[PDB]
Amino acid sequence: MEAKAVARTIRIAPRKVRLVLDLIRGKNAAEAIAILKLTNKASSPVIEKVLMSALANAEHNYDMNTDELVVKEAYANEGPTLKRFRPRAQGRASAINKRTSHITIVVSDGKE
Amino acid sequence: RKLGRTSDQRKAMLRDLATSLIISERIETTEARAKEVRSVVEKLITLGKKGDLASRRNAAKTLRNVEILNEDETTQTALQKLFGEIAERYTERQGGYTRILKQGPRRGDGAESVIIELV
Amino acid sequence: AVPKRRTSKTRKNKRRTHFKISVPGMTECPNCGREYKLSHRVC
Amino acid sequence: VKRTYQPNKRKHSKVHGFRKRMSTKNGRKVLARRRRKGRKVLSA
RNA sequence: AUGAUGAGGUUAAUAGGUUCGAGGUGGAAGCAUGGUGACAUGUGGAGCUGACGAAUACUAAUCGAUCGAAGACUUAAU
RNA sequence: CGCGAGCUGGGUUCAGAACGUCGUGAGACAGUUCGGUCCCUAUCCGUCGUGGGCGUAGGAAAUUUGAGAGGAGCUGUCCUU
RNA sequence: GACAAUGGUAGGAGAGCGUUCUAAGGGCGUUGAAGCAUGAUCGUAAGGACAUGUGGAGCGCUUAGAAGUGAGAAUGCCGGUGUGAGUAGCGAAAGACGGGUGAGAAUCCCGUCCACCGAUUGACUAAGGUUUCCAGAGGAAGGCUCGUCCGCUCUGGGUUAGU
RNA sequence: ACCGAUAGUGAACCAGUACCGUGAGGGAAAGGUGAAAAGCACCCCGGAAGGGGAGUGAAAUAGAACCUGAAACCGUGUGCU
RNA sequence: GAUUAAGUUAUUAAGGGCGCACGGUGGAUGCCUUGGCACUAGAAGCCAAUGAAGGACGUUACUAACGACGAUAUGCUUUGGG
Ligand SMILES: [Mg+2]
Ligand SMILES: [Mg+2]
Ligand SMILES: [Mg+2]
Ligand SMILES: [Mg+2]
Ligand SMILES: [Mg+2]
Ligand SMILES: [Mg+2]
Ligand SMILES: [Mg+2]
Ligand SMILES: [Mg+2]
Ligand SMILES: [Mg+2]
Ligand SMILES: [Mg+2]
Ligand SMILES: [Mg+2]
Ligand SMILES: [Mg+2]
Ligand SMILES: [Mg+2]
Ligand SMILES: [Mg+2]
Ligand SMILES: [Mg+2]
Ligand SMILES: [Mg+2]
Ligand SMILES: [Mg+2]
Ligand SMILES: [Mg+2]
Ligand SMILES: [Mg+2]
Ligand SMILES: [Mg+2]
Ligand SMILES: [Mg+2]
Ligand SMILES: [Mg+2]
Ligand SMILES: [Mg+2]
Ligand SMILES: [Mg+2]
Ligand SMILES: [Mn+2]
Ligand SMILES: [Mn+2]
Ligand SMILES: [Mn+2]
Ligand SMILES: [Mn+2]
Ligand SMILES: [Mn+2]
Ligand SMILES: [Mn+2]
Ligand SMILES: [Mn+2]
Ligand SMILES: [Mn+2]
Ligand SMILES: [Mn+2]
Ligand SMILES: [Mn+2]
Ligand SMILES: [Mn+2]
Ligand SMILES: [Mn+2]
Ligand SMILES: [Mn+2]
Ligand SMILES: [Mn+2]
Ligand SMILES: [Mn+2]
Ligand SMILES: [Mn+2]
Ligand SMILES: [Mn+2]
Ligand SMILES: [Mn+2]
Ligand SMILES: [Mn+2]
Ligand SMILES: [Mn+2]
Ligand SMILES: [Mn+2]
Ligand SMILES: [Mn+2]
Ligand SMILES: [Mn+2]
Ligand SMILES: [Mn+2]
Ligand SMILES: [Mn+2]
Ligand SMILES: [Mn+2]
Ligand SMILES: [Mn+2]
Ligand SMILES: [Mn+2]
Ligand SMILES: [Mn+2]
Ligand SMILES: [Mn+2]
Ligand SMILES: [Mn+2]
Ligand SMILES: [Mn+2]
Ligand SMILES: [Mn+2]
Ligand SMILES: [Mn+2]
Ligand SMILES: [Mn+2]
Ligand SMILES: [Mn+2]
Ligand SMILES: [Mn+2]
Ligand SMILES: [Mn+2]
Ligand SMILES: [Mn+2]
Ligand SMILES: [Mn+2]
Ligand SMILES: [Mn+2]
Ligand SMILES: [Mn+2]
Ligand SMILES: [Mn+2]
Ligand SMILES: [Mn+2]
Ligand SMILES: [Mn+2]
Ligand SMILES: [Mn+2]
Ligand SMILES: [Mn+2]
Ligand SMILES: [Mn+2]
Ligand SMILES: [Mn+2]
Ligand SMILES: [Mn+2]
Ligand SMILES: [Mn+2]
Ligand SMILES: [Mn+2]
Ligand SMILES: [Mn+2]
Ligand SMILES: [Mn+2]
Ligand SMILES: [Mn+2]
Ligand SMILES: [Mn+2]
Ligand SMILES: [Mn+2]
Ligand SMILES: [Mn+2]
Ligand SMILES: [Mn+2]
Ligand SMILES: [Mn+2]
Ligand SMILES: [Mn+2]
Ligand SMILES: [Mn+2]
Ligand SMILES: [Mn+2]
Repeated sequence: MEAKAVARTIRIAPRKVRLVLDLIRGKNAAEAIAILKLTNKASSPVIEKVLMSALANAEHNYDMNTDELVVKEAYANEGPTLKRFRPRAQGRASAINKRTSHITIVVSDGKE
Repeated sequence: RKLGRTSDQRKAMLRDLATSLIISERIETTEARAKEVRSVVEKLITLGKKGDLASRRNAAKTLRNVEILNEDETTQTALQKLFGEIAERYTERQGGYTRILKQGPRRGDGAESVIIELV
Repeated sequence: AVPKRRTSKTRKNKRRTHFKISVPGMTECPNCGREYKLSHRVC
Repeated sequence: VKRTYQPNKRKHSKVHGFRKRMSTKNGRKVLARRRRKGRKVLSA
C-alpha cells in the first residue's frame, strides 16, 4: 500500500533534522528529492539516503509506480543521547549532549 | 574593495590566485575571492597586452614567481606565458575578458563555491 | 543575569516560529534532468 | 606554575615500597589492613 | 548587523573590466648625456593612480519558480 | 542622602605595618599613618532601534488628511531713539 | 417521629481507608494473573469495582495476626529529562590553488607558490611516561568542525654492547 | 509472619575492581531475549549504520542497547478554538 | 451596477491553546533470582624455617581475563566410587 523506511540512531540531533524534514513533508516525492539535494545542512544527505530507500521498498515490495508517489509523512524522534563533557575554568567540567535522531519517512499511492 | 583577512595577507592571497588561473585557465574558489580577483587578473592581462618592458616590470611587481608551466615540452615562465600567449589571445578582443560561474555551497563550511575561467 | 523563571513550553515554541529555513529557489536543468539553484551553474 | 607531585621512581619506590612498609611495625599493620580489605595491590 | 529602503536585471549602464577624465603624487622605466664617482640634466608636468565623473555590452545580471482579485448581509436613497 | 548586574574606588568596613594614647598583658581607638582581589553570557517587564503575520469586506499602485504624540522654548553686548 | 448540635491552629479523643507479609477458610487464572493504559463507574472521605487495550503467570476475597504501612517541600540522596538555546564557546598564529584518493574533501596524500621560529617552534639527551614507534588495513566512539586522516580501532612487527 | 536489583553485603554482573589520592585511605555503577539460538537463509535502498519485504517463533508491535515498558521530556496528525 | 450612503458582521492562523489519536525517549511498576541477611544443631578453631599468610611470573591447538595446577604446569600416580 503506502510504504515507509527508517534510519535509527542517526548522529545528527533531532532539532536539526526537523528543520529539513519540515521542507520535505507533504511534498510530491520528486520535488522532495530535489529540495533535499539543494538544501545545505547535514540532515540533507541523510534524509536523502532515507527517502531513496523508502522509494525502493515502495517500487520493489508493493509494485507501485514511483512517479505518482507522495511523501505522506516524515519525522524525527528522540533517540538515545551520547553523553560527554567539556572541562571548564577552575576545574569544573560541564556536560555535552550529543543526541540522536530516528528518521522515519512514508511514501504514498491513493487510499488503495 | 573587499577583504578576507589582513591587507598583506589579502595582497599575497590575491597574487597567489591571479598568478595561478593564468597557469590554469580556470579555478574554483569562494565567490568572494573570485570577484576580488577578476579585477586583478584582468589588469594584468591588460598590462601584458601592452607589451613594453615597463609594463613587464609592473606585472612582475605583482605576479608571483616561477611557475614554469610545461606546455608542449618547454617552460614559459608565468609572466612569460602572460605576455606570450594570453596577450596574443586577447589582443583582437577588448578588455573585459574573464568569467565566474556559481558552483553552489561547499560542504565543509557552506561557502559558496564558484569557478572562474578567463575565456 | 540568569532567567528568573523557566521558559514555558508554549512560550518557547512561540519564539521558535521564525526559526524555519527557506525552501530553496530552484530552477530545473534543461535536458540534463537534475536540478539546481537559481542563477547558478548547471553542473 | 609547578603543580605538586613531580614523579620520581626512586622516591616513590623508597618510602612507599614493600620493603619500607616492612621496616616498621606500623607498616606491617598497614599491609595487614590492606590484606584484610583484599586490595589487588598492596604496597606500590 | 540581518532583514528592511533604494538603484538595476538584455527592449539592460547594475557592478567589474575597458577607454577617456577630475583629484592625488611629483619628474617612471629604458635610453642618451656630463661626470673618477656618489649623481645631475634631457627624452617628459613624465609615469603611476582605491572609492570621484563620463562613454562603451567586453564579463556577469541566463533560464525559471512562487505569491496575488472575482468583490457577504441589512436598510434608506436614483 | 536618584543612578556600583552603567564606571570609578580616593574615603570608610578584614588580614601587614608604625606613632601618640590606654591596658601588667594579649591587645585596644576617644585617634593618626603607609599598603591593600569591585564577579555575572539579560530569561521576563521596561527602554532604543528594526522586520514578519493578520487586520483595515475585491485585488493592487502612488499621493495624502492629522485624532493624537514628540522636539524646540535660553541669553549677553553694541548702535539708534 | 419530632427536637437540638456540627468554623478552627497547637493540641486531646474517636472511628475508618489503603499497602506488604502470615493463618485459616472459601475462590479466580494461558478460554489469559499481576502490572500498565483508556473510560461519562460506585462510596460521606481515605478509597472500591467494571469494560476494553496492552501484557504473558501469577493473584484476590473473608476473618484474625504482624508491620521496613501511606511523601510535595528537608539548598534532602540517586536516576532520568527539561529551561535557558540553536544561545556562550570551538584554547595565541597565513594561507592559496593545481593533481590525486574516496560513497563522500576547506581539513588526508602529492606538487608549486606563499608565509612563520631560527640562543629556536631546530638538533641531542636526564627525569618522567610506558607501546604512544613501524607497516597494512579501519572510521561507531575519541579529535571541540570535517575526516579517506591520527598519539583513536583491528591484524602483524619492531629495542641486538667485553669496550 | 528477613531483602528481592535505589532493597539485601561495598560487592546477585571477573569488587575492594573501574575510578580518586604521594600515601594511609576512599570507592562506584552495572542482574532478566526465548521453551528451545531456532539469533532473521534470501531479495532490496545504503560505503556502512539502519531499514522494507521474505522467514524462525505462541508472541520479534519478545530482534539483542532485547520481559513488563509508568511519568517527566520530544515529536506527527488534527475536532473545537 | 451592488451603484451611492449609513450600519452590521465574516473568512484568514504566521503561530498558539484545550481535547483526542499515534509514535519516541526514559526505566518506574508488576513478576523472577543465581546474591545476601539473622539464626538453630553438629565438625572444627589453628598455620609457620620439613619455609607459611599472601603474592609475582608461569602452564594449554588457539589465550586476554578468571579458576585450576605448577618446568612432572589447563596436571602425574595410587587405591575406591562411577
Ligand atoms: Mg556526524
Ligand atoms: Mg573542583
Ligand atoms: Mg572570521
Ligand atoms: Mg635511589
Ligand atoms: Mg629490602
Ligand atoms: Mg530572509
Ligand atoms: Mg552608473
Ligand atoms: Mg566608476
Ligand atoms: Mg560612475
Ligand atoms: Mg463568486
Ligand atoms: Mg587598584
Ligand atoms: Mg604599592
Ligand atoms: Mg576588575
Ligand atoms: Mg487491593
Ligand atoms: Mg478479576
Ligand atoms: Mg557520514
Ligand atoms: Mg627548543
Ligand atoms: Mg567518524
Ligand atoms: Mg592529597
Ligand atoms: Mg460601507
Ligand atoms: Mg479576503
Ligand atoms: Mg489553528
Ligand atoms: Mg478550556
Ligand atoms: Mg538463599
Ligand atoms: Mn586545572
Ligand atoms: Mn607588513
Ligand atoms: Mn514551531
Ligand atoms: Mn583499597
Ligand atoms: Mn615490581
Ligand atoms: Mn572603474
Ligand atoms: Mn660618463
Ligand atoms: Mn548604449
Ligand atoms: Mn524570467
Ligand atoms: Mn468595489
Ligand atoms: Mn443588520
Ligand atoms: Mn545613594
Ligand atoms: Mn580605598
Ligand atoms: Mn587608607
Ligand atoms: Mn574575615
Ligand atoms: Mn605601658
Ligand atoms: Mn509591520
Ligand atoms: Mn481596495
Ligand atoms: Mn508624510
Ligand atoms: Mn495634533
Ligand atoms: Mn513656543
Ligand atoms: Mn469541627
Ligand atoms: Mn456553625
Ligand atoms: Mn490521638
Ligand atoms: Mn504483590
Ligand atoms: Mn480507573
Ligand atoms: Mn479474584
Ligand atoms: Mn517508610
Ligand atoms: Mn522528588
Ligand atoms: Mn540529579
Ligand atoms: Mn541564530
Ligand atoms: Mn552558528
Ligand atoms: Mn539570549
Ligand atoms: Mn548574540
Ligand atoms: Mn559566535
Ligand atoms: Mn584552535
Ligand atoms: Mn585541493
Ligand atoms: Mn574519483
Ligand atoms: Mn602540502
Ligand atoms: Mn622571519
Ligand atoms: Mn633573537
Ligand atoms: Mn626513562
Ligand atoms: Mn599519562
Ligand atoms: Mn604512528
Ligand atoms: Mn567529529
Ligand atoms: Mn526492576
Ligand atoms: Mn592512580
Ligand atoms: Mn533466558
Ligand atoms: Mn548495494
Ligand atoms: Mn543488515
Ligand atoms: Mn509463524
Ligand atoms: Mn532502554
Ligand atoms: Mn518472562
Ligand atoms: Mn521491552
Ligand atoms: Mn508515554
Ligand atoms: Mn497537540
Ligand atoms: Mn504552519
Ligand atoms: Mn499545533
Ligand atoms: Mn566442639
Ligand atoms: Mn624451628
Ligand atoms: Mn600460595
Ligand atoms: Mn593467573
Ligand atoms: Mn580407578
